[PDB]
Amino acid sequence: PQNEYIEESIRKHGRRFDHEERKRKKAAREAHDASLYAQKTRGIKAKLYQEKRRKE
Amino acid sequence: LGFLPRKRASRQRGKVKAFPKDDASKPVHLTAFLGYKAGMTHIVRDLDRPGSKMHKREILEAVTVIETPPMVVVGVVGYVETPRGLRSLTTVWAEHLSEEVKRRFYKNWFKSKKKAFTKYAKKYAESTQSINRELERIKKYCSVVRVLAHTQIRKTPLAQKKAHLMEIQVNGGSVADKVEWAREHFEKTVDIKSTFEQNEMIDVIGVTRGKGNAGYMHRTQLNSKIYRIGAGDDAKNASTDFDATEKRITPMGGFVRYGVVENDFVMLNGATPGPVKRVLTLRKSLLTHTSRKALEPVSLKWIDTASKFGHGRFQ
Amino acid sequence: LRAQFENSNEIGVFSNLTNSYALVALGGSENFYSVFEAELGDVVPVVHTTIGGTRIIGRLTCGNRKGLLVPSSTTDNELQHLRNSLPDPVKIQRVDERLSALGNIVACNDYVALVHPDIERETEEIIADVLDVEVFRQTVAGNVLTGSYCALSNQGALVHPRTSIQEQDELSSLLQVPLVAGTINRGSDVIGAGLVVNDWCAFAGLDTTATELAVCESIFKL
Amino acid sequence: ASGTKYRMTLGLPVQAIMNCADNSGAKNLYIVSVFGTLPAASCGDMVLATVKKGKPDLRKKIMPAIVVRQRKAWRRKDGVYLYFEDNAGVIVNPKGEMKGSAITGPVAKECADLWPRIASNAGTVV
Amino acid sequence: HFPININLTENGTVVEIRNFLGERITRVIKCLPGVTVSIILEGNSLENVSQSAANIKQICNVRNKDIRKFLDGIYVSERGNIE
Amino acid sequence: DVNTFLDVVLSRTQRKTISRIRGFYGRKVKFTQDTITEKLDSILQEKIALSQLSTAKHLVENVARDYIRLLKYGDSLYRCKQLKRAALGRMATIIKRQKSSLEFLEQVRQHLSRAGVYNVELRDKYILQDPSWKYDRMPELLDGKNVADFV
Amino acid sequence: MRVHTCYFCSGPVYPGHGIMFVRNDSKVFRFCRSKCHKNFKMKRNPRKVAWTKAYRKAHGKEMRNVPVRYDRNVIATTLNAMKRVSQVHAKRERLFYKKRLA
RNA sequence: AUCAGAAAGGUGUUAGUUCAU
RNA sequence: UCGUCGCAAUGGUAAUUCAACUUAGUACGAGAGGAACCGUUGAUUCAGAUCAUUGGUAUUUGCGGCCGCGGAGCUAUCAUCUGCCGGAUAACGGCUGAACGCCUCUAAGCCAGAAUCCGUGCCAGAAAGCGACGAUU
RNA sequence: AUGUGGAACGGGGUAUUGAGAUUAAGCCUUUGUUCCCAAGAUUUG
Repeated sequence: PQNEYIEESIRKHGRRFDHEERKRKKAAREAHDASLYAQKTRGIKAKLYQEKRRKE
Repeated sequence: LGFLPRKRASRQRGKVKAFPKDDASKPVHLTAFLGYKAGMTHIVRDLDRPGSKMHKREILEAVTVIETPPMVVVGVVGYVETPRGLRSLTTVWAEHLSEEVKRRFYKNWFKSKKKAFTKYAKKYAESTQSINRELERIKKYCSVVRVLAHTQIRKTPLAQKKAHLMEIQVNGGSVADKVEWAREHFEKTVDIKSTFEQNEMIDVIGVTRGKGNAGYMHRTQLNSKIYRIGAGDDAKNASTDFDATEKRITPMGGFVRYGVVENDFVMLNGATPGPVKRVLTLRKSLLTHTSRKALEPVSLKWIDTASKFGHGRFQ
Repeated sequence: LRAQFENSNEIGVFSNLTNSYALVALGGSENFYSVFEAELGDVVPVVHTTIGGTRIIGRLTCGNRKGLLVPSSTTDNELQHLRNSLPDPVKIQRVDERLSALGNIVACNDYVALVHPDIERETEEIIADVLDVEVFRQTVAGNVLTGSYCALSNQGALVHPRTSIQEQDELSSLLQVPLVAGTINRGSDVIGAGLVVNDWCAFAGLDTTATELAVCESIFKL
Repeated sequence: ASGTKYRMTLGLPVQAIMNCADNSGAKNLYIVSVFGTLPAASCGDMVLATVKKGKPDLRKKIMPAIVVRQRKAWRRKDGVYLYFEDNAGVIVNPKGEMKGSAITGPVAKECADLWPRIASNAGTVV
Repeated sequence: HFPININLTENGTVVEIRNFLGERITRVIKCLPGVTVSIILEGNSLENVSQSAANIKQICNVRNKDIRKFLDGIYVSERGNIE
Repeated sequence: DVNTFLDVVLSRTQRKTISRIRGFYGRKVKFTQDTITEKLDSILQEKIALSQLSTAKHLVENVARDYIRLLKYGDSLYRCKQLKRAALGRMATIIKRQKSSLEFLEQVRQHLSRAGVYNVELRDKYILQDPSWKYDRMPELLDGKNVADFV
Repeated sequence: MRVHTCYFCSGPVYPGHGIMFVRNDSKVFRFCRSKCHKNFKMKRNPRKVAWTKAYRKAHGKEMRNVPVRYDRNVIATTLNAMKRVSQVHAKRERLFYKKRLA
């Protein structure tokens, strides 16, 4: 619609029931995903991923 | 590469490399049939297909007519499955053997002494204990049952005097139930009318006709639905109930390379491999499709009996 | 009454709405027929009779409430079946109209089933007799086939906007009912094809021009 | 246009003079650049056609031509390829509606079904 | 906007979901053995209930739809002991 | 993002991967500059300081393109790589120009954010005295005859 | 279904066979065979062809659009009328067979 | 080792060391 | 020995590339434009066929007057046409569940999910595979 | 390899061409006719 339609709809109706739970689950799995992705990284993307991890 | 290499068919009569899966719950029934393709004719049938562009409209399409006389069960074959494959444990033939089957069994019908299976027929008449023991073993040990039957070559107007005998696997019921059904149907004629209701899609297997110095290759067309399975005795086999007009399915002046068909015949839409007067095998499809075309009933409106030979003008 | 013919808006072409029995066709848009059913279809029986084996019965047969004028190509027995299939007041007879789309040719108006200007007098007379409503030669929207180019009904024979005021009046006098010039079927010259005008209620196309839909109702006083 | 696509004869083929049956001031309409271009347009399929005869503005400028009839043999309801009187292509607008006032000559039923305006134009449908 | 119709068959062993965001294709999910669904699902196997809930959530999933905008779907509210 | 676009350009060069190799290295750098220019054009499709930053990015891209031309002239693999690194160094300056541009681009983005089987027939609904006979297959084509025509 | 009459050969026309032609004056012409179509395309006079039935009739060598209620009996009655006409046609054919010999 | 075997990273282990509580 | 009918180790491999309408002319969307899935309409490509339908070709080289054509048969994106199956899972996202009393696509497990793969179907058949079976100089 | 035996013709039917002729040759069929033959050798336990 106009302005923040998504924000207005969320305030009027409500957010997802499991939005917080999914975010918490994703955040917990982030530590496992980062190590797994680095281990499974291959090719030029592996060098880029390693460089990004080293820089961070 | 699917058809490569292109080689001539090793068998004049089409052999089905596979059969539909048998169900114990379903009743014992046949799954294949043999017929001789008489020719192809143009017929008009109403297309009662919902959602089609020409729904409730009559369409002129090619119909392939193959004579399907009743087949007499010569005997039964008991194949026992093994880890190395399907092993034929034994085969039992009826006491009475047809002359055409005996003629087919020998390369020299006139020169033969007709001694084929003479001892077996004599032994069966002398003592049926071995046959019962063999039948019991098949019903108790064999896992695959195939019924051997010979086509009515003499009834059909074919120069060949040898019946196109073939073995068809039995699908339905238990091994004992199949054995009992085979024993009941032993030395008995089985018509295609009981096997096929002419309201389903089946597969036709046949050898293509060569075209001189490309052809003579076995093919198995699928998604073929029988349009009309008529009986030669009935005069209304080729005539629909829409306008009566009883007539023979044969074209005026005789069918092209076939002559006149007098036994039971089945007409299905579409073309099939092989020329006229060629043996073809019709069997139920192994895989069942619930398509509208395969489920909608087929009702012929007009059947053209015009002279296929030459340029016919009168039906 | 706006009624889109599925993807298109040619409700009148598919079904010649007729206060006695709307001349619907086999394969015609269900939504267009159902919306026509809601408007006057209870009074105007929408029998899905494919006139001449065509999904556009309204284009093929001049389905007036006094009767439906099927084309000359349509079989007499098929018309006899179609006339029997439709209500007795709306008789679907095989008018000897040279146009295979006789209903497109002949303005399917219940009061007078105004025939196409290109349609011959014998074709017009046959269209008049088959539809039991007078068939005068009329060219709606500059198109000889007024039946598709004019939303014809006893209440109103609304012409397409392409038709002049005199041309709409000419189609009006030919169909013996008012003819408001409204271009049905998405603004096209096909008023009658887009809009299924019936005496009980002049249906139209949902995807068609809103002004034409109003013109069809205004001509039919609906 | 409308109608079910099929392997049927096309009245308005590309580089073919589909006569502009619709009364747009054009007698004929040759498809220099047929719309949706064996590029061809069936009976009622609006192919952009430059007027071969009649209107000069439509001439040498591809304008949609909803084929009134297909001169080539077109499969009928029975599937029998039936050849109409002519390959006349009634002039249609860019939206597919018949640009011409009234289609003349033989207008096949496919032309009427493809475009309701062509059906309106088809004063003598054949 | 379009309510989702849920149908239970075979004492809740089969669940049919219709009109899910307007979808005209009904999704059929077979419940795990020992679990009955009436949506509250009760059973003697916690893993079977969890797997069935995941399958129901997977069935009622929006594809190529905005998660933030379109909040329609099926989510587990709570899970505990029957007794 | 601008860095993602540069990474995408680098990824395209990686996907693609003496004098001929030197030209390929220059072409890859030029293609990366072309992709950066395409990204700048897309940003323009999606002004003032932003245009100046885009012009600054284009100027740095031209420097990278000049280094790309130097890469082609650098037939030696090390020479081609050295000039390619100079293009990357020029691309770094483009990223510095993009840094201000992306902030303006991010603000612009924030401002923008703020069934087929149906058959019918009137014969079923026939009002005939013999509607059942109407639905029934009356004599129509006796082996293709005119039985229906007679009716 | 309707069995049309050939324009040249004056014979019955069945679906799938024959050729149908449409003229500018909304005239429909049917050819029984390719030779009849070729004769029609050659502007051959039907009365000038010995094999044509039109010449046989016009040489001394030979002798309902109203709709109704849809009844299968009406179609059967019409078919019976066609059978009666066929018997009369057979009598006419008998005259045609003898007169053509003369 | 899910490429065994005969620069580095690892929600990779193996043994662990040191420091914190 | 002559065979007759079957089995399948093994390989090739098949259907293929895209669509639209219906669906719904609606979920989304202020509305308009336009939802997954359903069937239909197809466009293909390839393969399988056949000459019924369609055109020609055509040694009925047959006919009627070298021409005017040609039956049969052949041929076809010149014709009429017919035309695959579920899994394993990839990418991908999971659920539950340790390490990390929880959590945690995962280390246990349970999964979902690809024109891919494997199966499956078709084709051929180990010339140096097999079975049943007849007669038996 | 002695009988619907087959193979040949005689044909008919059949279409062609435009009623006639060729008329199955990869159009059909034959209560028609006769010919040949209860084969000629070979292979093989």
